[PDB]
Amino acid sequence: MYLDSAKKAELFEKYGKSVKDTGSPESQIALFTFRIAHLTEHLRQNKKDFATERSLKMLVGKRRRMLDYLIKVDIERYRAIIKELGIRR
Amino acid sequence: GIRKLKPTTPGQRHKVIGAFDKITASTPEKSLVVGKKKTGGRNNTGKMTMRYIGGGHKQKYRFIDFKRTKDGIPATVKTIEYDPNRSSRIALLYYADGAKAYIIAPDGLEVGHTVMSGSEAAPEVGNALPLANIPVGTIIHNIELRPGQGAKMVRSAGSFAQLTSREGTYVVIKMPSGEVRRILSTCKATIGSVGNSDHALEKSGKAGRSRWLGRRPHNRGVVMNPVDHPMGGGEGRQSGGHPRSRKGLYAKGLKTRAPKKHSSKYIIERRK
RNA sequence: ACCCUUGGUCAGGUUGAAGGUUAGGUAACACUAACUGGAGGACCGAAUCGGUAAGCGUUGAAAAGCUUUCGAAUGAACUG
RNA sequence: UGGUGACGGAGAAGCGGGCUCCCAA
RNA sequence: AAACCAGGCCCAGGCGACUGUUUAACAAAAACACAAGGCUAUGCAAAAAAGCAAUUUGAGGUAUAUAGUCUGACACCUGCCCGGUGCUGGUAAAAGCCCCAGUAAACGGCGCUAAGGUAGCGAAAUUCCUUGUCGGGUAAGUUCCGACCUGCACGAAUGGUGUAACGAUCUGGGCACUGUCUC
RNA sequence: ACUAUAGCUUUACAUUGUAUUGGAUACUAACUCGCGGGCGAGGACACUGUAUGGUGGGUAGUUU
RNA sequence: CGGGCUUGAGUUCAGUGGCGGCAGGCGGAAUUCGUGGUGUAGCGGUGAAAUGCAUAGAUAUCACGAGGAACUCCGAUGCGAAGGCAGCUUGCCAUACUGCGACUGACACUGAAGCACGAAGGCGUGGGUAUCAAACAGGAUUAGAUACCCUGGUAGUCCACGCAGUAAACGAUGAUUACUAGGAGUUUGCUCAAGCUUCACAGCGAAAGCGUUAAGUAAUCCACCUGGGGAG
RNA sequence: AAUAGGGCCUUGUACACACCGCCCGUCAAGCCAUGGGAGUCGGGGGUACCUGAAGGGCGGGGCGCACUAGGGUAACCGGUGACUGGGGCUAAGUCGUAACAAGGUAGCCGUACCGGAAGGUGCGGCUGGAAC
Ligand SMILES: [K+]
Ligand SMILES: [K+]
Ligand SMILES: [K+]
Ligand SMILES: [K+]
Ligand SMILES: [K+]
Ligand SMILES: [K+]
Ligand SMILES: [K+]
Ligand SMILES: [K+]
Ligand SMILES: [K+]
Ligand SMILES: [K+]
Ligand SMILES: [Mg+2]
Ligand SMILES: [Mg+2]
Ligand SMILES: [Mg+2]
Ligand SMILES: [Mg+2]
Ligand SMILES: [Mg+2]
Ligand SMILES: [Mg+2]
Ligand SMILES: [Mg+2]
Ligand SMILES: [Mg+2]
Ligand SMILES: [Mg+2]
Ligand SMILES: [Mg+2]
Ligand SMILES: [Mg+2]
Ligand SMILES: [Mg+2]
Ligand SMILES: [Mg+2]
Ligand SMILES: [Mg+2]
Ligand code: NA
Ligand code: NA
Repeated sequence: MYLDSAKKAELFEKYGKSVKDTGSPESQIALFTFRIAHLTEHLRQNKKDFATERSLKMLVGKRRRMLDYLIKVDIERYRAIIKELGIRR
Repeated sequence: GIRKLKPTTPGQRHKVIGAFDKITASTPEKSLVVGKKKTGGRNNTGKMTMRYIGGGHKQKYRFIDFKRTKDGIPATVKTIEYDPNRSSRIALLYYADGAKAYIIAPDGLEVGHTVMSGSEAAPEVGNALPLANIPVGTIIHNIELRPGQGAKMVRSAGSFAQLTSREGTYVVIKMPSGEVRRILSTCKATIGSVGNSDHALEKSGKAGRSRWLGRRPHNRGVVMNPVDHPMGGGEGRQSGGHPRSRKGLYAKGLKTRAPKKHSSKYIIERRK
């Protein structure tokens, strides 16, 4: 991905309390979703980047684990974040 | 790209046709088409000199610009088009002066591109340059043999040649057949290979498609009588002896190039 | 007999390819479901083209036919 | 000097034709 | 189903993939074609085909193209031989010929030669002897099906062996049904 | 099978000329081809005529 | 079940990497073929020979033209989940290690089914085809040689896409966490911490041996074994 | 007169009456168990259809439900069959020598091709190998 410091700071500012919220849910989720989208667009052109494919699968698992933690915590934040980003497919 | 037909019919089980993915227009330019009259392989005396020709779909002729004379005037690619007369696709060019033309569409040519001809033209795809201006090692098609006569050499779908070295007033070109030969530096060629390289993958599937394409069935010589063919005759199946034509021309190794032709001085290596 | 140019014809019924849409499913493809769609030297069968089998005819109605049966019938079709 | 003339096949739809699709263009 | 109209069905083989074509007037087929595969020629006034020629076809096509020839969908495959015959090479006022080299999806061969038949089939559209022998079906089977292998005289692109679907093809057995027959 | 022969092919002469260290090279002017309505590419080769040697069931007349 | 905490886990930032993956370009040596100079009695091979190439002109040697494959020295070390990864350069990715006085708050471990990757050889379609080389052919040795040696030689070896899912795929040693002695080297980050390999306390073991990278002490989950053939 | 094999070490071993060792495979012989096949003969249950007792139900009859009986297709469980292929054990008759030592071409794993037979060769991997 581009993964610029500006892009990361903007993502954190949009998702979570203040820019400094770098390591919270609903922001790790957004970062993982952005990276997953960029990795899908990269794998569309590079069909033999199996290491990148494996890393994408690991990122998907990480996002699933964070979503499960949100499940254990409540359901309103779960519904809000999936409605915002677009998850279930 | 090609499309395979599902085996709902015995005449469709083995059919593979093109996908027509690069074609952008369905009807031809009216000012560049004329009705075409078919020969049944018959010459001006009315006697058939070439066999297995006749019938097929009615066709119109597209005037293809094989000379590329308008040097320095840029042209834009309008449409990619089907041509019933040749294996490759054609491309409609609009010039800045209002002239319209057809060229053989190279691989990787899209609608909206700009092409040029002449010594000033850049060595990009679709441009037509004299061979003295084409950097050594590039892929070319539509190669002239004499300056100003028009493209004759590399024209079929997918085919290409390579300019491998230049020696004075001549250049060395490797041909699709594997021949290596000298061509004058004043002759023109178009950069790139011919498009529609998937033409060779198509399978007709049935006899009717050959009938549509305008071919008539071919009879083997061994199943004729001796009065019709040297290989004919016998009771039961017989091998026919050494294979040869109706006039007895040997068909398994006899060379037929004239062995005094002046063009042999311009051939470096032979493969035909 | 074959070819060239220019015209015309093919009742009715059946089957249900590509494709499309909407569901689920995917990281995206993939991949299942329903409806739609109407392809094919596809099927049954008149006109029509052809001529399988049997019977009749053999100074015949006819110098090659008739009756019944049978093949093809959107195509490598038939026809002016 | 430029346009019309000018053109395929199959199928929806309108006693009491546009149109859709297809390739063989 | 009310008349007229209006599929007989099943089991098992040979051949050819299939739809098509053919001996007008005794042969519709297993013959021809076919989609597809191989080899060979051809660099463009192409090779090739008609024509005395001019000229035309090829084709206004350019090696993913054209022409000659054999095989003939598809699946698994396609063995050994260049000795012989073809083919490619290195006299009038030099070609050839010899010799040597290559070529078998060239013709052809596969019993002391050049090499001695690989896989797969086999009493076969090929087996004379012959109604070969064993089994199955019948009360009884010179035909049919399955095996056996002294294959008179199979054999791998004049292709070998299979193969779903298809056939007014050839061939064997059942059910239905009946003046084919007892008559 | 015998004898011819169309076609293909070899060389000599003609078309057909000029220079240099003869048989090679080179030249352009005969001759051939392309473009435009002279220029480019070849070139004494190629093509064609006469003669000559090969090949020639493609074709013909015959014999057996 | 309802709250807290930061030590585990993760996110951010900075520094340090790297034969990690994919893709596009660039290279010299050697070697193969074709065409031409010089030149002529052999070359090649072996334990010894022969089959083979060569006076209708070899080996060698000087050039021009057309190509394919592999990356000497560095080079033993490093990276990757494993299989594996080595000419030069660029682009796009992934990932690791160390730390912060930045964040969130147990979000963790393992994992039957499933999914993905997975050496070589092999299969299908299209390219290409220099070397080597199964099968095949010839020459030798042997009683024989269906081999070992020599000369040829087709698939394959190379590229793209798709199948296939195997290995002494081995450290013959599953993953995670915590703890427990010393010597000899080595790489990176700076005397310290990661990693990399051999002698070696306690302990373990049938022994060979392992020994902070355990085969020691303990806890969690998964996989597997129950005499040898028959028989994967 | 003329003329200049045996011990001591280190190693590997599938041998131990000890290399004159031990073992591998093929073909021919004899017993036993289990495979595959044109076909042929049975048994138990099942879905449909056609008939259908007694006893009750509804409407002296009529119509229901199912115990059977009948045909046919489908399963499963079983026998037999022209012919055709593994394995075990006992004999060991024949043919070679593949492995155990660097076993006389180091061995083994995967894979492909090819051979009377153990096997040979090509490509990659391992040391459960020498020797350098
Ligand atoms: K034919
Ligand atoms: K003849
Ligand atoms: K009529
Ligand atoms: K028969
Ligand atoms: K055949
Ligand atoms: K053969
Ligand atoms: K130790
Ligand atoms: K041995
Ligand atoms: K050995
Ligand atoms: K390994
Ligand atoms: Mg005939
Ligand atoms: Mg015959
Ligand atoms: Mg039809
Ligand atoms: Mg009719
Ligand atoms: Mg019909
Ligand atoms: Mg037929
Ligand atoms: Mg027919
Ligand atoms: Mg007739
Ligand atoms: Mg008839
Ligand atoms: Mg044939
Ligand atoms: Mg009979
Ligand atoms: Mg004659
Ligand atoms: Mg006479
Ligand atoms: Mg014996
Ligand atoms: Na013969
Ligand atoms: Na009947």
